[PDB]
Amino acid sequence: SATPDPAEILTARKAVGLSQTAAAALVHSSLRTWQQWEAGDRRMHPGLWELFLLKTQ
Repeated sequence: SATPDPAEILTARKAVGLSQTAAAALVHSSLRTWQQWEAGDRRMHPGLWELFLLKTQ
């Protein structure tokens, strides 16, 4: 399963007008974790990526 690119994560969050905190809450994660995902510091678990897409579309 492919992890999303950081730019894809940011684009998907911006598409639904969510703050980083709101996105993190949607996937039961911390704000710092979402920031690390968008910075490329950590890879986003593909299941959490799927959850985010399911809950925002």
